[PDB]
Amino acid sequence: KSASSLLDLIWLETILPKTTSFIQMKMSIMVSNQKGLIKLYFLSFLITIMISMTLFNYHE
Amino acid sequence: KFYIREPPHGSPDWLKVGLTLGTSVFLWIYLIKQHKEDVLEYKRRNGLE
Amino acid sequence: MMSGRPGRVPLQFLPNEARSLPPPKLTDPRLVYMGFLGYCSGLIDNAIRRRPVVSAGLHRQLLYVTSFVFFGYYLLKRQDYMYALRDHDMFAYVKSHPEDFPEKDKKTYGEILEEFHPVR
Amino acid sequence: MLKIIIPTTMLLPMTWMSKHNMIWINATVHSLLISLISLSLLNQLGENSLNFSLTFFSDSLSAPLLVLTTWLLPLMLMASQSHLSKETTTRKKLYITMLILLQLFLIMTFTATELILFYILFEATLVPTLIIITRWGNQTERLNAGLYFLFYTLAGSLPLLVALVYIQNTTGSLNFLIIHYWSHPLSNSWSNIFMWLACIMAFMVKMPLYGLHLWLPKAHVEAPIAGSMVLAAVLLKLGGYGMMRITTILNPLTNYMAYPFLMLSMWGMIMTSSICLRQTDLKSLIAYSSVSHMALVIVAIMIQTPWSFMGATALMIAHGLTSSMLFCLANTNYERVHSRTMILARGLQTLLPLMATWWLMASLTNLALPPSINLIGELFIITASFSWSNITIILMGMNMMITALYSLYMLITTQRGKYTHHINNIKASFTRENALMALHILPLLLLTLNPKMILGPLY
Amino acid sequence: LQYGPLAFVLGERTTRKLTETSKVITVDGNICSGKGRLAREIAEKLGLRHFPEAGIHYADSTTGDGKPLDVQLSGNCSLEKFYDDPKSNDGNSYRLQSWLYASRLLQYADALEHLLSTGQGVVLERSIYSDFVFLEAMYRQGFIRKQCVEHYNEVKKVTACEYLPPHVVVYVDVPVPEIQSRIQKKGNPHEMKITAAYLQDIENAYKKTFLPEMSEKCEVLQYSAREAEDAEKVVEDIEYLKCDKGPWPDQDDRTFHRLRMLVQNKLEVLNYTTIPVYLPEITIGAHQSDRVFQKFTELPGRKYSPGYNEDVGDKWIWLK
Amino acid sequence: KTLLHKYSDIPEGTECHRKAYASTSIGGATGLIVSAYSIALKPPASFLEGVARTGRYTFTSAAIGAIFGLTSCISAQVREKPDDPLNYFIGGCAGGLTLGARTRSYGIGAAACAYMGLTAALVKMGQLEGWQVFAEPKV
Amino acid sequence: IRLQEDPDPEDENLYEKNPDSHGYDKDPIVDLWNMRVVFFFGFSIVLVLGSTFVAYLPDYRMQEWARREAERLVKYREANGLPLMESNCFDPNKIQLPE
Amino acid sequence: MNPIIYTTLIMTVMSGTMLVMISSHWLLIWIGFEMNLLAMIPVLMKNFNPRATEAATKYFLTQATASMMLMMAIIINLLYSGQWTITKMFNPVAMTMMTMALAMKLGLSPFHFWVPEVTQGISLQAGLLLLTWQKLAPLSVLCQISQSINPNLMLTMAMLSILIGGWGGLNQTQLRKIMAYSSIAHMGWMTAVLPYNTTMTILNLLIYITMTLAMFMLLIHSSATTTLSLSHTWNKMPVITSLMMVTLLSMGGLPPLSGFMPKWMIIQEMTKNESIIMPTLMAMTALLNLYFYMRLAYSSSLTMFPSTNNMKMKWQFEHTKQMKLLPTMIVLSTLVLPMTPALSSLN
Amino acid sequence: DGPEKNYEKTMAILQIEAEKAELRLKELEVRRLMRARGDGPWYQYPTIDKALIDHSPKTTPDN
Amino acid sequence: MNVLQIVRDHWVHILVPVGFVFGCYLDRRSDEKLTAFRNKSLLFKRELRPNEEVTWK
Amino acid sequence: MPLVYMNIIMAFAIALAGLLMYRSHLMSSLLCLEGMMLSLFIMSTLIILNTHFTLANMMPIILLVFAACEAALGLSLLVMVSNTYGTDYVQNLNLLQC
Ligand SMILES: Nc1nc2c(ncn2[C@@H]2O[C@H](COP(=O)(O)OP(=O)(O)OP(=O)(O)O)[C@@H](O)[C@H]2O)c(=O)[nH]1
Repeated sequence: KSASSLLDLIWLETILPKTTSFIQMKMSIMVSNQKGLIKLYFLSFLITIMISMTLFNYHE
Repeated sequence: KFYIREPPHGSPDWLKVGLTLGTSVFLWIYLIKQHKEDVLEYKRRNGLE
Repeated sequence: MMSGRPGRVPLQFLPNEARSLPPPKLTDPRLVYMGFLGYCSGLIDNAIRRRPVVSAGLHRQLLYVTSFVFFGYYLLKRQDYMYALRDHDMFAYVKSHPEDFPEKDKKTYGEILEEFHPVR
Repeated sequence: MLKIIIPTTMLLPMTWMSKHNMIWINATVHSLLISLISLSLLNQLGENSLNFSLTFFSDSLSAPLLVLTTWLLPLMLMASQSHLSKETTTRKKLYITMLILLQLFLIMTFTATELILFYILFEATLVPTLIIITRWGNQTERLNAGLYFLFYTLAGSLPLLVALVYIQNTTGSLNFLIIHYWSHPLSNSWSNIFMWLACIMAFMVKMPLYGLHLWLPKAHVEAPIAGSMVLAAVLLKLGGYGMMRITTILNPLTNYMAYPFLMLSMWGMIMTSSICLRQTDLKSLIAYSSVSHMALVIVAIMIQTPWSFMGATALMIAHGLTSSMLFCLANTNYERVHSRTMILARGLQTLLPLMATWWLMASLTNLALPPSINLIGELFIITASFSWSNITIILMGMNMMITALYSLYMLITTQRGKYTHHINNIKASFTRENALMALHILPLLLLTLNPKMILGPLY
Repeated sequence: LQYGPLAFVLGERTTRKLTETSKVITVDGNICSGKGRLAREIAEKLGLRHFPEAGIHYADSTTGDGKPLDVQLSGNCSLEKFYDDPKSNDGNSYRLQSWLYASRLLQYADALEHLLSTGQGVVLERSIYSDFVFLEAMYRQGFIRKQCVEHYNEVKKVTACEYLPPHVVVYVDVPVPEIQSRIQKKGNPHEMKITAAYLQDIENAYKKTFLPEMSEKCEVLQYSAREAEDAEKVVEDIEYLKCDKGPWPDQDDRTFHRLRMLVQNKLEVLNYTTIPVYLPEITIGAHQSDRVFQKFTELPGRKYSPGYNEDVGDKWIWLK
Repeated sequence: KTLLHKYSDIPEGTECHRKAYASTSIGGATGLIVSAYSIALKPPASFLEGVARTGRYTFTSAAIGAIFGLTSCISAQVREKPDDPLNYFIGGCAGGLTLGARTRSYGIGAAACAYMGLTAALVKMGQLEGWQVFAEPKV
Repeated sequence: IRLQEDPDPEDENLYEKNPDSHGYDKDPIVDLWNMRVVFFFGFSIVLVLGSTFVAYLPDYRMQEWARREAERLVKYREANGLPLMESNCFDPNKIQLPE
Repeated sequence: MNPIIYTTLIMTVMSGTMLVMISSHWLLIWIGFEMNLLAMIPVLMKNFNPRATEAATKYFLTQATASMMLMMAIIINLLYSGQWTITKMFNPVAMTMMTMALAMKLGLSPFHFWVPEVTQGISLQAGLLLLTWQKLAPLSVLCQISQSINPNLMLTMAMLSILIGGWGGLNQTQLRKIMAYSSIAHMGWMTAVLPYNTTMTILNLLIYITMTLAMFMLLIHSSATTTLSLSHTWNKMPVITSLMMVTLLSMGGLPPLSGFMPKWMIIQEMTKNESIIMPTLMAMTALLNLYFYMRLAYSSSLTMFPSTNNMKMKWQFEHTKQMKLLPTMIVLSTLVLPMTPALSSLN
Repeated sequence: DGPEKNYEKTMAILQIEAEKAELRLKELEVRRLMRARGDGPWYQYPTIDKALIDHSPKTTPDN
Repeated sequence: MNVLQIVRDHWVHILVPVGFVFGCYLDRRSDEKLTAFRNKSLLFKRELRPNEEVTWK
Repeated sequence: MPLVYMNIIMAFAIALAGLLMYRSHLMSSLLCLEGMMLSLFIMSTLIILNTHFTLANMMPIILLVFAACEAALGLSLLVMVSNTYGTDYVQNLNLLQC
């Protein structure tokens, strides 16, 4: 109950492998689930234009 | 025989193999003549010969 | 390390002053590997067309190994050429700029005071 | 070192073109002969490493591992006879190609003279091992096994890549001899400890320490019988060679930075020993005992003591031999029973009189009892750790307290007692097996009689 | 030098060959309606190349030596056993149907290739737009599950789309008792135990679906066995047709080029017959797949490319 | 970038409140960036719930920024050692705990007290030792 | 039925069909040949002549040499009483004292 | 599609790119860009399916906007310097403007949502064309203007390129989509080293190119679009699927395969220039690529997949379209590491 | 072979290695200096040729 | 005894030995490219005898 | 930089907004796109007439000739989505999703 199961088969596998795999889980479906509407893509171009232009001020 | 259709490459395509061999020979003798003239040019260029 | 080098003729594989360098030997280990690199292309070709891999049309293998070893040879001269030029203007810049490369003084280990670390 | 490498590389077309049934014979014979050529390399001149060329060099640290790998290649080669007799001829030649490329990359790693080449071939081992584990595996979880092994090893390796290119940019070279001779004190700067972590964690990944030891248990269980011994035998020790060589620049920062991992090994080698009393699978049992032995060799490295180095150098060889030794037995029993449950079949001595004898000296070597090189390798570590921090003997005594409790437990619950009445297909032991454990155990005592060779490069 | 882009470049135009003798006619009808005899006499009467009904062993009849392979090696299904047991659902029903459908696809492919390369009208027995009837009826008797049926429709939409249709189709309409009398006359015991429900049912699936779904794209000339024995009238009125409906009258040399590109490469003709969807009967096990490989690759003339198989007696391989 | 300088100019410990205010502003800045991305790529239904989405995201990010700022400077003054990776660790990963509380899940908050804390320690590490994240072309 | 598979084959043992076999292959003659080759160098000269090779290897780290060359040093230095060892290996005189 | 018309579309695309990498006047660079745009839209519409129309429309909109912003940068540096010669910019915002204008044509930053979709729409041959040839022109322009590019801008843009390239491909089964995401990752890979030294981004461009032909030619030699469709091809083409696997190993950069060399070179020169944090991020995130690479490998070759009964008559037919250059295409993309010094040839 | 063989080979190994390593360090330094100052062969970025300009008298003077 | 057939089916056992000697010769080759300190060893300056001409090959 | 430059630059900025920020119409968006090039055409003609760049006088029409070509295909693409889909309203323009 302490060496096996809880430590090896519960804890260490949860922390490095499973937690990172779950991070990739949660950030793959919020990254690659866009419907395909040209609008929202183009406003993504939009706010990026100012963030590059004035907010960060890349040129400055 | 066997396959009733004539095999696509069932005959020795003589022209193509001819140019392949002729090329390989050309590339080879061009290569070794090239190497000989580079080495001779080198020795007569830097003062070896 | 280069495209802005003075007197650099464009679209010119092997410049004339490269010939002053030692041409790669026909038995150069790199060259013979790229000849072997020709064999892998030939052996795969028979495999793709599900032809007898070991001995399908040695004519195809011949150009595959001869063309690859050729284009390898010219590449090696250019390879040596750029490495020579990189080492050429190397020393020219160093000699023409003595101040930027001070003659560091050499001191034997009897004069330095390196402190030993007890590793226990 | 072309003398031994070139025969291995050019051996490949022999297997890839020979007759459909002479491939086994020819690969075996030529493996024994290139191992014969390999043992000529045990010579080591004074304290100079045996140099061969600008890119290849060896020494007394390397030579035992080189001749090890050359000696093993026949072992899984003819261990594969049972498990690959029914698959296609071209797949058989491909499997032999995988093994040969693996051995080639090992002898390339161990003879490496400059760091980044050692690294390239250091990661070149995953491709054959990954292919072997995934393709020729048996059960379902082998896919996740390959994932875990490959991803763990890479996630370790990439920081070492960045660190090595940084070393080349800063110091000026990555050749082993020069960085040992041009070594400088790695100060306590806050960039220096990350330098150390990048140069160490990579090797630590393929040296399963406490916490980061899931890939070995979840890969060796269902790895192919030939492959499993190769993983458990050598690629845990190329990391040890990595520490052996990279620690020349990591001092004196290693003095206090090693402490977290250091103790993580000692308590670690207890937990993986404490876990080792309770396993449902015999393969997992051997894997966990292996993990304990590598935690021992890890604490051997991190003290930076000549006696610690000797104990290590002996320990890689001894542990690899004994681990593969036990894995062969696990393969044999599983293949006869087509399962890998622990207490499925006890009392096998009543059916295979010589097989449990093999089990007996296998466990005895796992015990590290004197005068076997397992005991001497452990003993040098005992002395070094005592001279290090007095009490260390308490935890390490717990380890030389658990090791036999699980090793002889495996005997009593496999070979001793009585057979389980349901199983009736257990035939007489085939000469292939007992022959292979003969070639495994007899040289284990042969080179024990001559411990100078594997004793270490600081002799 | 097969039909390539260079062929179309230097002047190979299909349109210089198509004439009135370029009709893709198919004879259809119930089981054993005599439509094969009608196809034969129509083919001979109008100088049109006849093709036999593509059965289980069409692949070998079109490739290799022409000698039928094993059922396990080719099809794994038996129509005879389908008659023996159509309800066991071990797979023979729908595997049989799918193999027949895809053999019909290859038959239509080689028919269109022959027409585009030569210019001679082709007469078939059933086609892609006709075989569905059987499965529909086969589903009415319950011999095929619903998922197999919808997969067959999916593959039919996916495969028949690129293929423009026949010109005309002659249906040899035969009443069910006459069909039972004919199958009695034949004598092969497998086609005795055919349920009259199935016999009439394929007839409705033909009548209410095949004719009205086809008639817009193609001319219908459904006939009876009373007429189909007479070879004169059937071909005279086939000659006396406008053939002016469907994609056939309206497609230029470019569509012909694309079609001949597709048909001459049979590999992607039936690309989608690979069924990239998993169903019980259709799926063949991985171990089974590997084993049926190892007992097919060593088959003579099937390991290396034709003209490169040294086992069968090829020559000049080293300079091949 | 002047907003980032509004944090850099204030040294750790001295004038803790203005440093916390700068951290609030920076957290609000990244919050409004992510809220704009959400409002732009993810389609809402009504303006009120859209600005509600922006409000949730901004108020979260501002909470992490605020507590990180205040805790960092108080850790820098009570121990009077501004040059300390732990000074940033504690406040950075209490920010993770607050983020998990915001998304009403203390499991990801505990997982965050690892990652946000370590990253804050690493940015402090780099700021002390001049570690560059965007190195200029030099050689 | 759910799929058309070949059931799991029985794992034949070589002795049952072919007694006197060796667990090496199916054809007995190459079973023998594999026996000979493995019981060759494997247990033969690699295992034994290899044992002499490693046992009779030339001087290991010149230890056999370092043995003999150090009694002479010992004798030389006890002749004048200066002992077998020294506090310093490198010589203080040739190395300068900083400051 | 008339064969000769298709050829004349080939060479007008290629000439549009050639005009880009040989011209010096900025207007000529723009002209080549739209020549290529105007020429590649019809070939993307070769199949003429509504998905193809979708992909072509999205490509047209994205690239037309990008070229218009290209002229904006053009007009601004003309206004502030009166020099059409392509060199270091003399107005900062003009440089930034050109940076995003080219990036939208490359698919690096959030201006990358077009490429996965357009790759999904078109046929796989058009995919090879899009993801191989339509990079050379924007890379060449970026190489010519490396004197003054905001290093922060280029670095972050490459970072998102590789990061969303890795993450997007995880949840994709369509081989075209995962290839688009992998190409986005490689886009970030070369563009990260673009500011520092252009020889290495040229080398990585070459390796990514050869790998991409070696990839796409294997796909349409197997004729697969979904992961399951490729899995069914483990039977008919075992050699093709084994080479599938070996090049999928070269994908991530596992040594000693070819794909490791560009990563190694880029990281080594990044570390030469004190960028030590930066390389570790792509070094870690390449495992994201390796993940769906390994998934594709498992579906392809490592594990046998359930074939289909009908599939067996495919055994009777051979691939007739030769699709030349494939052998050397594989070989150059697999074993060129012992030839790393040859990079000096490009310099 | 005799110890003199390996030892004579190995100082040559070390000499070649060191004569490469200090060259690498000097190459880093030279590349940096010549990227910064630019007063040398490489890292010289292009400019405008002087041959394009025209000196012949124009329609209007003082241009 | 059909020697042609024996070499046809049994000729692989010959390629590995010729590889090993190849390696040996290649090692020999390596030595001649690495003779920088030809009798320049600072513990092995032993004088070159009038009979031979080299210290080692 | 006088007010005329401000006005045409600012016109380009709002053309960028109008085309790129789609509202619901593809035709009106490409209309904004071609207005974009009108703004750039005027802008380009300004410096060119101002600085007596005699050769560059031919650049605008050149710049013009290509730009309409883009619209020449744009609207051409517009019909091809229109006959099947029915309108230019880009919210049904969703079939290519995954
Ligand atoms: N299941 C199934 N069987 C089919 C299909 N098409 C044809 N068959 C079978 O093909 C066999 C031969 O049909 P026919 O050619 O009409 O019969 P026949 O006795 O040869 O006589 P003719 O019609 O004169 O040639 C019958 O067993 C049919 O059921 C189909 O799509 N599905």
